[PDB]
Amino acid sequence: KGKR
Amino acid sequence: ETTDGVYRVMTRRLLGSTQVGVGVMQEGVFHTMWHVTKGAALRSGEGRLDPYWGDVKQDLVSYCGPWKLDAAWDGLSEVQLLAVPPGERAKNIQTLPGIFKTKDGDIGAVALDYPAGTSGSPILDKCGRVIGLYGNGVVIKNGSYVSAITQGKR
Amino acid sequence: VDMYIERAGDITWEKDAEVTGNSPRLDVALDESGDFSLVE
Repeated sequence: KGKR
Repeated sequence: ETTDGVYRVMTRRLLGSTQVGVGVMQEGVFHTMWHVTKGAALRSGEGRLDPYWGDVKQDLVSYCGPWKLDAAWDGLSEVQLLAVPPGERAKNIQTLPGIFKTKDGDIGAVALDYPAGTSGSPILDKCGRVIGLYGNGVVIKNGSYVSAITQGKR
Repeated sequence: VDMYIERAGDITWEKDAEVTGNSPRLDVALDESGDFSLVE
């Protein structure tokens, strides 16, 4: 993820 | 200004731009994940798109009209993420979803990991219909990512 | 803040695509603010  | 297709969602102040997400234009309505825009208005060329419907619990928002994406994962078949990562052209990645088991039922989920600004990229069935949007999920023990296939109701 | 959209392509299934990723079976919870969390 770079949870969203 | 609202031609069908997949779009990047960008922000800019006085300097360069940042890709914060992605969304789908279908039937004159723009569809993205709530966390991308926080439900704020969008510019499209010289036009303004105003929020119309949304639901923070689903992490979804639509602009210009009600949610139009009605296709559902069939609970069986492979799907494709049409990933639109920051600074990269759209690419299709095929996968067999896993499952988020919740108290309220099962949700398909894809174990595919992309930068945060890929949020809102569409997940497709074999007919090319959008069965949900990528980017709301969990991080499992090893640090990798699993996204729900998040779909609204038309 | 100027938040704006720009077209990035057509929405089309790709024939003979690369297949990757596993198919995890996870127990999760969804809170009223839209956060998913693993049930521990």
